[PDB]
Amino acid sequence: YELTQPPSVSVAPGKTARITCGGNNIGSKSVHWYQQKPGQAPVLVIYYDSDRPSGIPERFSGSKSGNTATLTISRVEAGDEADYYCQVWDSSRDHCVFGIGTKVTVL
Amino acid sequence: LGAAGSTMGAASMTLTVQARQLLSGIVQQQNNLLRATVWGIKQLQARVLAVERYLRDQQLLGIWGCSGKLICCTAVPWNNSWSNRSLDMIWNNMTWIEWEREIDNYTGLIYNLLEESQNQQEKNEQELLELD
Amino acid sequence: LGAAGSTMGAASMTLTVQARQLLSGIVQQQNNLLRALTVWGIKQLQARVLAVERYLRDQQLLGIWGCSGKLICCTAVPWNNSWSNRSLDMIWNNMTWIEWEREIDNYTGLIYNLLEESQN
Amino acid sequence: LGAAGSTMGAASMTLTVQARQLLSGIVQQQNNLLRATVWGIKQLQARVLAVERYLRDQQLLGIWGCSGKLICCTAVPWNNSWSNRSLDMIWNNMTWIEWEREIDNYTGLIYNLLEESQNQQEK
Amino acid sequence: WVTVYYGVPVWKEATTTLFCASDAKAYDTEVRNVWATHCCVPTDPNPQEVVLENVTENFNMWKNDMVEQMHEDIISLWDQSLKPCVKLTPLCVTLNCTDYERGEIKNCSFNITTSIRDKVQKEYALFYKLDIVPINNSYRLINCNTSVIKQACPKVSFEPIPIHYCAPAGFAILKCNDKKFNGTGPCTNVSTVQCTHGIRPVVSTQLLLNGSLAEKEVVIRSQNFTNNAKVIIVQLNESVVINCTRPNNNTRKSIHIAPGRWFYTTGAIIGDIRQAHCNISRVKWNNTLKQIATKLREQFKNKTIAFNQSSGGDPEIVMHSFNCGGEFFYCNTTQLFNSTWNDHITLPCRIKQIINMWQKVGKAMYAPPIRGQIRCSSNITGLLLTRDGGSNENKTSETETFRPAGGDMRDNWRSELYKYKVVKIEPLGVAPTKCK
Amino acid sequence: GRWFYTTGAIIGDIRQAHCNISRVKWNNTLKQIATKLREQFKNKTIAF
Amino acid sequence: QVQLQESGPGLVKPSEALSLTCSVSGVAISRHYWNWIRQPPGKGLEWIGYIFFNGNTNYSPSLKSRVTISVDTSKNEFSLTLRSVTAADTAVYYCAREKSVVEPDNMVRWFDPWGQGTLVTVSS
Ligand SMILES: *[C@@H]1O[C@H](CO)[C@@H](O[C@@H]2O[C@H](CO)[C@@H](O[C@@H]3O[C@H](CO[C@H]4O[C@H](CO[C@H]5O[C@H](CO)[C@@H](O)[C@H](O)[C@@H]5O)[C@@H](O)[C@H](O[C@H]5O[C@H](CO)[C@@H](O)[C@H](O)[C@@H]5O)[C@@H]4O)[C@@H](O)[C@H](O[C@H]4O[C@H](CO)[C@@H](O)[C@H](O)[C@@H]4O)[C@@H]3O)[C@H](O)[C@H]2NC(C)=O)[C@H](O)[C@H]1NC(C)=O
Ligand SMILES: *[C@@H]1O[C@H](CO)[C@@H](O[C@@H]2O[C@H](CO)[C@@H](O[C@@H]3O[C@H](CO[C@H]4O[C@H](CO[C@H]5O[C@H](CO)[C@@H](O)[C@H](O)[C@@H]5O)[C@@H](O)[C@H](O[C@H]5O[C@H](CO)[C@@H](O)[C@H](O)[C@@H]5O)[C@@H]4O)[C@@H](O)[C@H](O[C@H]4O[C@H](CO)[C@@H](O)[C@H](O)[C@@H]4O)[C@@H]3O)[C@H](O)[C@H]2NC(C)=O)[C@H](O)[C@H]1NC(C)=O
Ligand SMILES: *[C@@H]1O[C@H](CO)[C@@H](O[C@@H]2O[C@H](CO)[C@@H](O)[C@H](O)[C@H]2NC(C)=O)[C@H](O)[C@H]1NC(C)=O
Ligand SMILES: *[C@@H]1O[C@H](CO)[C@@H](O)[C@H](O)[C@H]1NC(C)=O
Ligand SMILES: *[C@@H]1O[C@H](CO)[C@@H](O)[C@H](O)[C@H]1NC(C)=O
Ligand SMILES: *[C@@H]1O[C@H](CO)[C@@H](O)[C@H](O)[C@H]1NC(C)=O
Ligand SMILES: *[C@@H]1O[C@H](CO)[C@@H](O)[C@H](O)[C@H]1NC(C)=O
Ligand SMILES: *[C@@H]1O[C@H](CO)[C@@H](O)[C@H](O)[C@H]1NC(C)=O
Ligand SMILES: *[C@@H]1O[C@H](CO)[C@@H](O)[C@H](O)[C@H]1NC(C)=O
Ligand SMILES: *[C@@H]1O[C@H](CO)[C@@H](O)[C@H](O)[C@H]1NC(C)=O
Ligand SMILES: *[C@@H]1O[C@H](CO)[C@@H](O)[C@H](O)[C@H]1NC(C)=O
Repeated sequence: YELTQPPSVSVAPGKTARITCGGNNIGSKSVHWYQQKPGQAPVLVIYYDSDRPSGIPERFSGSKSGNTATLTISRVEAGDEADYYCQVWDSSRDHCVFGIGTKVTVL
Repeated sequence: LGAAGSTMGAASMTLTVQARQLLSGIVQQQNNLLRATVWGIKQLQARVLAVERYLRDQQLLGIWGCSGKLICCTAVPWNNSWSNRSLDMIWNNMTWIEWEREIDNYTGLIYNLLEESQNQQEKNEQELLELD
Repeated sequence: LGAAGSTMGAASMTLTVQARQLLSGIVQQQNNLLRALTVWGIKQLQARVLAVERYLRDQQLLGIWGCSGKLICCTAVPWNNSWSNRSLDMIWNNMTWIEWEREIDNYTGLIYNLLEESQN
Repeated sequence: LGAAGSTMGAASMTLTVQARQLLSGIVQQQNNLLRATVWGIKQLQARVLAVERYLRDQQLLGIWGCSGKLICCTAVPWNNSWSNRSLDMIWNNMTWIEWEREIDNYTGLIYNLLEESQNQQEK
Repeated sequence: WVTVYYGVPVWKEATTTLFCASDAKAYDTEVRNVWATHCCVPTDPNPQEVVLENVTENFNMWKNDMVEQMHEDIISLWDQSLKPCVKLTPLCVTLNCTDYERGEIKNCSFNITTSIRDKVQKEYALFYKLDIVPINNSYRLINCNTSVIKQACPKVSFEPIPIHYCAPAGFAILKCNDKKFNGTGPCTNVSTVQCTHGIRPVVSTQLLLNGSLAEKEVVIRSQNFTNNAKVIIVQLNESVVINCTRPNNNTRKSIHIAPGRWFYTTGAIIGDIRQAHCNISRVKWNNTLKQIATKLREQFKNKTIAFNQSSGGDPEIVMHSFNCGGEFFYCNTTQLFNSTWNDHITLPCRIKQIINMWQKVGKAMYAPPIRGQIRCSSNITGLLLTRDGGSNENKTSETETFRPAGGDMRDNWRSELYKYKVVKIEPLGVAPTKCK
Repeated sequence: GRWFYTTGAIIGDIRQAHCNISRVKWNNTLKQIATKLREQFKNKTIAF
Repeated sequence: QVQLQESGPGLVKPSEALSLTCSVSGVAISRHYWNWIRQPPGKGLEWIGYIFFNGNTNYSPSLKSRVTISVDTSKNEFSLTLRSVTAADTAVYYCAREKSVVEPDNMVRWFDPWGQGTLVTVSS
């Protein structure tokens, strides 16, 4: 199993970022998200399809529909610059699948 | 046989294959070992109890529509007054034993809702669909 | 075994509950757990064995009809009005359902096998 | 309930009808209700064992993923170490009795393999 | 959303019926074994235990239903075994006893309740004095004023072969393997087993006669130490060997008492009469007490320990009753306990044949004599002690006394069931999820 | 082993056993009979 | 809740096996599944494999011919060995604690506390 994801997106400060992924049956399989700061281990941003864990700002939320999935970051801050990844678990293979990571830049 | 010192999430990842060992143990193997009113009537009574317990569990899975299922999802929503915790505390911090104890007081409510909906309201809906 | 509506539960209201099917195969377990002298012991054990046997016989019949996974099972058998009939509103609004027993015990008593044997 | 000496092919053809009679109940309808201190205990033992046999067959078939069915195609390949005979000869020269005896010593193995391979189906 | 799961690894405390599994084969046919083989399940080849990582449980040696089930099988089988044997009721007549320590063994002239012809016949038998009431020189057997005394059948052997207790499917036995568990409270290192280890069904009082040992040091367990009325069970980590004998060469005779049935008694003694003594090494016994007193003192801080003497008016409670070859030895333990600790041994015994076993009423077993002489030995592995109580001296005198007394056979069984608990498996459960 | 349990002696005077009932007026039973009296040989005087 | 601590050889040769061990100072090994994740410099994340103390183990197909995972519950730690490690296998190797919820056919798992990773350099 493989995920589709754009290499990058740029946004202005204060705007909402739309960071996306997709693939087959994304509606059937839950898609969770990670944020990676350069030099750091990735931190879970969204668990399950849209649940924000403690420590993640209220500006972060997610949604799943059809063959696509989206990470929404409102009011982007300069500190949000990171590579954002999607992850799914292929239950038919135990194939853990990561997207490439969208490089998100706040201008 | 199991672990159960593990969290619900971890323990259940293998339920597909841990189950069907526990199930098997209820009926198979012991009954080959036993092919041999002190140790008479008591063994007969033990056999009867094992059968009665077995059928109770199968009947409930059947009444709830989980026929042949190890894991089944139905139409009854979770009532948040029960274990009003985050999903993660329930699945990743608590073990199955601890969990069953916390909601032991709601077992009757959960089971009654499962019966009213699954295979009950659902089957009256199917009789209507099959009228054509 | 509340049997609410056992008499005149419309007939169709009885069917919105069907909650007494979880008693004959289950309450016996509770009775044994509460208990947990052959003069009474053999007879009581015979009663337990029979309750199980009766339960299983009904399950086996539902299996043959292809109804074992259902609480409500529509089979491909036309109702035969030569045995008994009245309008469906009377049947579904006024439950007794004993008028059917002599005839049905032979009609469906036989059809359960005929239906499955000739199903496809 | 004859054709015991017939070949496996012949006997399994329309296995279902023969099976419905065998499986109409172990005791059919509680010995068709015809039968409805030591004599008593011996009969309770006999009745309990009949119940256990019924349930064990149903449970094992359910574990293997065969339920509501009499003939099931599984995920376990045939190992020629169990038997290495032409598919045609076992089906049209051998009878079921001969066949069951031929592979009697692989029963535990085959059944164990079926439980593991059939349990590993995601579920 | 509600999701239903089956095969969930959850258990609750439960009480159920356990199976008797024998140890390999003791299927003797000349004499059948009774405690083992009789209606028992073949050995399940050594299965492995399963350790449950990090699972902690609350174990309780007291109020342990496994002890109660062992008790009931033992009592029930004892009675079932003896039931189909000859009544000695016809022997409950006046005896005229002349003797032959002095009158240890009574030589009694007996008028036979006639067994066949309903015309009088006479015979004689030797008895130990402990079976006779001196009620003008008229003697009667002791339990004829209570109930029917039955002779144990020669074809039945009450040999204490270890029995494994096995759970019925759907149930499991938890075992506490934690170190130095004191019989109560939480335990880590909990494993699940299919059956218990074999427990040798030894019946004794005032001294354990065989069993398992403590792992590192003497372990003293009690339900409550403060309450002096509780029994303190002391398990040793080293075995002390006890050697018991009856050096009296007996000639057996058979007296007809009923159509189809014979009574067995002792006809004559060959050679001189000697006491049925038991021997314990002096060194091992003193070292054993030193260790017990040390651990017991840790529990009873800063006091001198005394063991003193067994006391009561009932031999069943007062003396140990070692079962040696099928005969019952009632032994004097004074020589073992009448000492204190503040930083061979020969014991006289007597032989008794009519026993209201289990210290009950309404029944008694008669043990026929064994031909020739006998010898047996065993590993003591543990003692049963009680505390003497308080005083008006307010313990300023220390000398805390722990008497060599028991009197309740369920303690023997409890001493090897402290490691086990019965639970039931409940495969169904539910949890919130996010689906349909 | 067979003991017979019996009476030894009577202490003090010997007296007849008896049961006391007091001024019971069970006329309401008679009235129920009166209701069913019509079936029981028509309306008649009721005697015990 | 859980702090993971990485260790490793640093530089290894192109034909040598790589053996990495992570300890857990948070929770017991037996409570959760443990996972290994690889990140070559300049690349995204690649899953290596998972292990649970009861022997339930699996791997990403790309490494199956060369990889094994084991745990040791007595030291509350776990380890990864990759055989015949070459220059192409230079990467940061991460440890993480896996959480989950079990649904009938779409099991969901997450890597929630992460160690910071150890860089393994592979060269002559
Ligand atoms: C109650 O009755 C029991 C008997 O029922 C009696 O038991 C004796 O107890 C004493 C201690 O008090 C024991 O003494 C020890 O003996 C050790 C030597 O014996 C070992 O080897 C035996 C065989 O080989 C030797 O002997 C044969 C002749 O038989 C000879 O040809 C060989 O060349 C060789 O020398 C072996 O039989 C014996 O026992 C085992 O095997 C028998 C088989 O029938 C079995 O029944 C036993 O259960 C056991 O498995 C044993 O293996 C000796 O090494 C040992 O030394 C240590 O202690 C001394 C203490 O002073 C130290 O100085 C020394 O450095 C060592 O640390 C010690 O001397 C004796 O063996 C027992 N005998 C028997 C038959 O069991 C009790 O004393 C009686 N108690 C009372 C209160 O009455
Ligand atoms: C067979 O033997 C029984 C005795 O075993 C005997 O029973 C007596 O029968 C007479 C006649 O019916 C009863 O008399 C009536 O009592 C009514 C008042 O009852 C209350 O007060 C009683 C007395 O109170 C004193 O003692 C208490 C002690 O605790 C103290 O507090 C008070 O302050 C006071 O000093 C009291 O005993 C009684 O208790 C009831 O509950 C106990 C519970 O254990 C139970 O054991 C008792 O038996 C009793 O049920 C209660 O609290 C009184 O109102 C009534 O008078 C009216 O009715 C008559 C109807 O004829 C009118 O004529 C009259 O004008 C009033 O309107 C009457 O006096 C007496 O109480 C019975 N019990 C005792 C112990 O004496 C049977 O008669 C005998 N039968 C035969 C055929 O021989
Ligand atoms: C009880 O006493 C017997 C001796 O009659 C001990 O049995 C011997 O034990 C040794 C191991 O220490 C074995 O090598 C011998 O083969 C055993 N002999 C027999 C006849 O079984 C027994 O170990 C003692 N039990 C305890 C708990 O100490
Ligand atoms: C076992 O679980 C208890 C739960 O409180 C924990 O304190 C203990 O450290 C655990 N033991 C190990 C080493 O897993
Ligand atoms: C027992 O007493 C009788 C006389 O009553 C005598 O003949 C018999 O020899 C005595 N038995 C023994 C063993 O001395
Ligand atoms: C026993 O016999 C002696 C000697 O004849 C006699 O003195 C004694 O009184 C007798 N026993 C009883 C109870 O009378
Ligand atoms: C836990 O139990 C097992 C089996 O009894 C044992 O091997 C192990 O040493 C124990 N560990 C302890 C004592 O913590
Ligand atoms: C029993 O424990 C004591 C503790 O003081 C020790 O000295 C002795 O050696 C132990 N016995 C055995 C057989 O190991
Ligand atoms: C046994 O040890 C526990 C602590 O592990 C303690 O709470 C309990 O009181 C002790 N038992 C007795 C009888 O004192
Ligand atoms: C043990 O022997 C002594 C000897 O002085 C005696 O006083 C004591 O009563 C005897 N004990 C028993 C139980 O017979
Ligand atoms: C036991 O108690 C008695 C008093 O009843 C006393 O005379 C004796 O010396 C005591 N024995 C020991 C060993 O203290």
